[PDB]
Amino acid sequence: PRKGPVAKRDVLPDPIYNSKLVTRLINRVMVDGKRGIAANIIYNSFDIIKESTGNDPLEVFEQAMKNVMPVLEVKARRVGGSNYQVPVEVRPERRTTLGLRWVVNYARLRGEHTMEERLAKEIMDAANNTGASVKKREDTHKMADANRAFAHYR
Amino acid sequence: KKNIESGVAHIHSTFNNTIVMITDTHGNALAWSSAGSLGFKGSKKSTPFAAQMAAEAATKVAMEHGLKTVDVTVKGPGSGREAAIRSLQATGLEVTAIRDVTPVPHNGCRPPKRRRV
Amino acid sequence: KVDYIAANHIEYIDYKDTELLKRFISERGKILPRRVTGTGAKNQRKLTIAIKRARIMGLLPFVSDE
RNA sequence: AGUGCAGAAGAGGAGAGUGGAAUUCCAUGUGUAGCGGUGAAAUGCGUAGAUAUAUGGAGGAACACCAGUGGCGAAGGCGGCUCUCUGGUCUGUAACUGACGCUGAGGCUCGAAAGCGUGGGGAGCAAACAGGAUUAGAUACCCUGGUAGUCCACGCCGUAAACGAUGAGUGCUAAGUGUUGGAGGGUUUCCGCCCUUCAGUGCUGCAGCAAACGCAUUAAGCACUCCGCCUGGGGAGUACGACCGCAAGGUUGAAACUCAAAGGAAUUGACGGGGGCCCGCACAAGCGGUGGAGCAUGUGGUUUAAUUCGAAGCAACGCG
RNA sequence: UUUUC
Repeated sequence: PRKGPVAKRDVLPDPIYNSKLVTRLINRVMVDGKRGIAANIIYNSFDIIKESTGNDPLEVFEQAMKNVMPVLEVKARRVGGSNYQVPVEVRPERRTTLGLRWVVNYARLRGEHTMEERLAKEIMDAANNTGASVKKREDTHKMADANRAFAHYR
Repeated sequence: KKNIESGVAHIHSTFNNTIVMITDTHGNALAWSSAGSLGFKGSKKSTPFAAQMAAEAATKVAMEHGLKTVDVTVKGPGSGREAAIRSLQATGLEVTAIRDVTPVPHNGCRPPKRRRV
Repeated sequence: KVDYIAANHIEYIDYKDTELLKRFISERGKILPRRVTGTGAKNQRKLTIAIKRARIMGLLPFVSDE
C-alpha cells in the first residue's frame, strides 16, 4: 500500500490435474463462494476437450494461455495537469491474470446454452489463436507502441 | 501535383493554440492545419494530442501532392511542439533537419503590464 | 589556478587574430564567460571590446541560425 | 596639507557619426476558415482573403551574451561601437613650498520619477476614456481597444523609503578568509606559487558595548573639534504672516481643544485561501454494489376539522 | 491561479 510491498497468498493445486493455473481458473469462475458448480463445469469442460480433438487438455490450456497472454500494456497516467498514457511492462503474474481476465470476459457471451463448450471451444480456439480474445491481445499490442511517441520522454 | 518532393514545414505553438503549415523549398503554402482547425476549442488546443492529430491531418494533404522529405521550422515556445514533430515523423515523412528559430530581441521594446492574477 | 591564455607574452590583442579569438565564442556565436575560459578580469574586457569591433566589419557573424 | 618626477585602472561628463536583432505599418508571391484571448468565455479581427509564409521598403526607441558581493562618481546616477574636448582617483619618491588645516549659521551650485512653456518627433508601452467579462453591487483586478506622456533641444518646479533610515575631520584597540587595482624579496621560464606592503570592496568572529535585536578596523568600541536636530499621541507639517514659482506648489511654522496612552524589541498560545516531511480502503489495483424497475421504510415539501415533539456536512434522514 | 466565510 504505502509502506512497501506485501505477501502473495499462496495457492494449492487441483485434486486431479495438479495445476495452480487451473486452480486459478477455478477461483476466477466461482461466483458467490460456490466451488462445487465451478469444479463440476471445469472438469466436465476438460472432458469435452478430451472427447473431440484433445489429448492433453492441460497442454491445450497452456497453448491458449500462451496466445491470449500479453507481453505489454498501457497505463493511463498523469504528470503535471493532463491525462496521458504510456506503454508499460507487465509482471508474469499480472500477465497470466489479464489473460484469464480476457478469456473469462469472452467466456461469458459466446451464444451457446452450454455452460462449458463456450469454455472448451474458447481455449481450443485460443490454442487455434482464433476468437476475439487472441485478437484482443493483438489489439493490445496494436494500441501499445502507437503511444510510444508521447510517452518515451516521460 | 508536379512532385515537389522536398520542402520545409512550420510549427508555431502558443500557450493556447498550435498551428502547422507546410511549404515548398522556399516556399509557397501547400496545406496547413491547426488545433482549432480540426474542430477544437479554447483551452484544449494546448494539448500535445491535438498537435499530433493536426500535424498528421496536414501531412495527409501534403503528401497527396508529392512530398517525401521535410525540414521543420519551429516558432512559438509552447507545449505540444515536440508531439507535432514526432507525429509528423509517424505518418510517413523523412524529417532530416530541425531548426528551432524563435527570435530573441536585444532589448529594444517593452513587454506589457506584468500581470496581477 | 585555471590557465589563462596570457602565458604567451602578447600585450596588444592584434584585433584580427581569429586563431586568438575563436576560443572565447560559442559554436552558436555568443561570448563565453570569464569563469568558463578562466582568465583575468582585464583580458575578458579587452576581448569583449575586440570582438565588438570585430562584429561590425563582417569579420565574425552576429547570429548563426541560417 | 601640497607641487614636481615615474606609472596604473575605470558604464565619470559634453559634442559628433555609425551597427545588428526585434515589434508595427506598406508593397508583392502562396494560402483558405479561422486567428487572438482567458480559470472559463466574450468584446475584437477574417470570404473586400486574416493568421501563417518568403522577398524588400519605411520609421522611432532600447542596447542580447560579455556581466560578476565587478568598476566609476559628493549624492541623483552611469553598460552597442568610434572619434574630438575634458574632471577626478590610486602606487613608488621626498630633491620643493614650511602649518598654507578641519568644520562651516546666512549665501551659491547640483539634484530620480511625475508636472509646466515653446518648437520637433511618435515603434512599442499606457494615466484619462470606451467596450467585453466576474460579482448581490464592481466606476477595480482579467480581456480587447486607445490619447496626453515616455524621446530631442532650450527654459521652469526643487520634491522621495534621495536609506547603510548610521553628518563631516582625525588617532587608538585579537584574528580568519575570498575579491579589484597597484608596488617590493627570493624559488624562478613565477608571466602560471609563496612572503611583505598600500588602498576600496564582502563575510564569520574576541575585548568592549547595548532594552534586546545586533555592531565589531569599512564600530552602533575608546576619545577631541565643528555643524544640524529632539522633549507624550492626536489637533498638523494644518491655520495666519513673510519670501520663491506661470501654475501645481515649496521653505519658515502655531494655538484653541481632546486621550492615559501611542510606542521599540523579545517570549508563549492561537491563526493563515504560507511552506517542508510522514501516516490512514485517503488515493491507486481488484471484487460486489447505489443512481434504471418495483416494493418496505425515514425526511423535505403540499394538504387536514388532526398532521403527537425532537434530530440538519463529515458527527440528521430502517435516528429517540 | 473563479467569487464567499
